[PDB]
Amino acid sequence: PTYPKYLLSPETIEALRKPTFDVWLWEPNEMLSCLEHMYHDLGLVRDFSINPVTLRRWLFCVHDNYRNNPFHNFRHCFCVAQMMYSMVWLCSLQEKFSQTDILILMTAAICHDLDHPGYNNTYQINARTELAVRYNDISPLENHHCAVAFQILAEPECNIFSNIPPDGFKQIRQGMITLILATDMARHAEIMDSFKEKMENFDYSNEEHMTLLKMILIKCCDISNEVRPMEVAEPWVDCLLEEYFMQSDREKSEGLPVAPFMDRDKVTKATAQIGFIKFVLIPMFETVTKLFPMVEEIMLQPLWESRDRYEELKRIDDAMKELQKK
Amino acid sequence: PTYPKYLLSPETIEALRKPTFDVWLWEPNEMLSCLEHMYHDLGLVRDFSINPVTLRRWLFCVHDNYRNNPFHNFRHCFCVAQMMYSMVWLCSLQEKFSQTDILILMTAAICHDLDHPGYNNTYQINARTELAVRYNDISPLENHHCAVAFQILAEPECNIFSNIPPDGFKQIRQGMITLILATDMARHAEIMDSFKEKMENFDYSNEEHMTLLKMILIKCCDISNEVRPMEVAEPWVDCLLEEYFMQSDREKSEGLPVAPFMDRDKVTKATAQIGFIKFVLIPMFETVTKLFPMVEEIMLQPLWESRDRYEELKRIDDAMKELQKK
Ligand SMILES: COc1ccc(NC(=O)[C@H](C)Nc2nc3c(cnn3-c3ccccc3C)c(=O)[nH]2)cc1
Ligand SMILES: COc1ccc(NC(=O)[C@H](C)Nc2nc3c(cnn3-c3ccccc3C)c(=O)[nH]2)cc1
Ligand SMILES: COc1ccc(NC(=O)[C@H](C)Nc2nc3c(cnn3-c3ccccc3C)c(=O)[nH]2)cc1
Ligand SMILES: [Mg+2]
Ligand SMILES: [Mg+2]
Ligand SMILES: [Zn+2]
Ligand SMILES: [Zn+2]
Repeated sequence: PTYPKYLLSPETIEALRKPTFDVWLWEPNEMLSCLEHMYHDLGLVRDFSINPVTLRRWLFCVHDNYRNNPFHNFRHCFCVAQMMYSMVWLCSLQEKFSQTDILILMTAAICHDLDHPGYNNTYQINARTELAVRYNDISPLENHHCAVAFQILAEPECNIFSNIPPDGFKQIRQGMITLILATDMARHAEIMDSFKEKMENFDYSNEEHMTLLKMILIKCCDISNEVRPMEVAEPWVDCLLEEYFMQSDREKSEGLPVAPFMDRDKVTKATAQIGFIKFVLIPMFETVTKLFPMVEEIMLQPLWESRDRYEELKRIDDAMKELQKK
Repeated sequence: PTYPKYLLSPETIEALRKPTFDVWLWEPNEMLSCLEHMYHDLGLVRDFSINPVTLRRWLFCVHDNYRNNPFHNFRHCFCVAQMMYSMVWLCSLQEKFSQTDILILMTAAICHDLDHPGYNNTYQINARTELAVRYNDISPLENHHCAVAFQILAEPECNIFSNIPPDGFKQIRQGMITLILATDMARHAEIMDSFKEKMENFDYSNEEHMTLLKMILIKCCDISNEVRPMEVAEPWVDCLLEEYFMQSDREKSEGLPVAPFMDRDKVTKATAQIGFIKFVLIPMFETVTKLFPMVEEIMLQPLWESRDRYEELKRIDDAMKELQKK
């Protein structure tokens, strides 16, 4: 017949394995279904005896704890989780990783931005917010995301880990905290340097080596929008700027310092992305290719195309702003 | 928070394992949810690699193929399956049957009345209907139910058996055909004897003994309404008689012979159940108790009560009639 949206079509489930997945077509429930599918399709529900109904109540509770920010919302959480899923296949991670590592990667991806307020760490700190005070100015948001993540898992009806031995729970919790805190871009340069150092002789058996690979992987998925088709990727830039402007506006109406790349008067869609793709996204993915070559053709390619389009879009912006000058 | 209806609550997941579960409390979505749970709970999803999304579409296609009959509708098949599920627990059937036989048992129960027209075989045959002509008067309805069942499983996106090797599929299909065809009451006495015969020295090793046991199991669940609590059971009697009268009226209208037990001028809710419980239901469960003693308390007990209740209800009924000519 013609089943309800909650049910994915076999086509959708096939496309769910690729980074070309159009994340914009779905309602929260269809997304919840794709997330649910990923846990089954990866052996996680199986290998960790996750109660199938609990998996769903957990996903609803998670979704319920994301806010309606223009960027940091549940759909962002979904893109990140969905991209991570694509990489588990693209790079055949289940070969290099244990199921516990996969559990940690996916679960951290889904919870990495829980309860985000829409104003980054810098605002929190400069505004001396309740979060900044609670976390002594140390990765306040990310710390907060973890806390909320484990508060949700503390509710028995949502505890997708209730059938995991405490020894393994401790390992999963430690892994998730490390990954969620690694998403703080303040630590980008440091983490990248650490990874590249280990890269001088990677070892899939070295535990510190694998922890950095996972940190790099979740970081990759978190900021991978431009890896997607321009039609799917662009609307995200607008949401990010919408959130950025909202913060800077507030920072101005409070005399608090403002960042150039978040300032209405100094940034454009293209200037936001050119620097980012060239000095952040590409280098990070570039070093990952050395570990997984297929990454180049599937993710480094669209990034070059992306970087090129904005570099052109920038010339037109300038040309139009020169006819607005006096 | 408050999760949608298709997410079963713990209290429901536990009541679902008993013949005492109240089937009239749910809507198709909730019932579709309970069925899905059953497959997960019995580990059928596990041991057969049933893609969980595929299972959802399938149950949905099955629900679409049931008709708005007063008795033979989706809710009826839900009862049959739920009762089957109950017995797997009560009787610890997984201790006697393989996961293949439990799959056959459960799947057959859900499909046993697919696309039922609302008029029994006697009607199909006397009216020389298309089904009667298609099946040469041999169990036209049961053969049809089975055929729709496999027409549904033939749709790639509904084939919950997609990951079973063809060797296994064959075995599942033969079992299902056997079980669904065994539900034709015209075959009752015949099947009861084969079973009673082999019961003299039942042997779970013997494949023929197991086939008869499974045939008895699906037959028990298919007509088990009276095993359920008087409140849950009674409404079904009305649904059945409604369906029966619909047929008898049409038969009288088209000059076709009418069955006494479907005659509006002879049948009464009471007389219908006394004969049925005493001569069909109780005798069948009595023989099953010899293999599963726990059945006597959980199923025979409520049947004795129901029998006495309708028998008293018959005295009242007579008393009331004679009070109308004295
Ligand atoms: C101090 O650490 C940082 C912070 C920001 C940036 N780059 C940006 O924020 C640029 C200007 N905008 C940008 N930021 C992006 C994108 C994707 N995620 N993402 C993002 C979102 C929240 C926090 C940080 C970043 C990078 C993106 O496509 N563009 C680079 C490094
Ligand atoms: C020839 O096979 C039959 C057919 C009917 C009966 N007796 C009945 O149908 C009695 C009068 N009504 C009855 N019939 C019932 C019940 C449950 N299923 N069920 C039923 C439904 C469809 C076809 C046959 C039966 C027995 C029930 O609780 N009562 C007994 C034997
Ligand atoms: C399978 O169809 C049957 C046949 C018999 C019964 N049980 C009875 O015969 C009931 C308990 N006693 C009874 N039943 C009667 C009478 C007349 N018709 N009738 C009856 C009741 C239900 C169904 C068919 C008939 C003929 C009657 O005088 N007494 C119940 C269902
Ligand atoms: Mg974040
Ligand atoms: Mg039937
Ligand atoms: Zn994020
Ligand atoms: Zn039936």
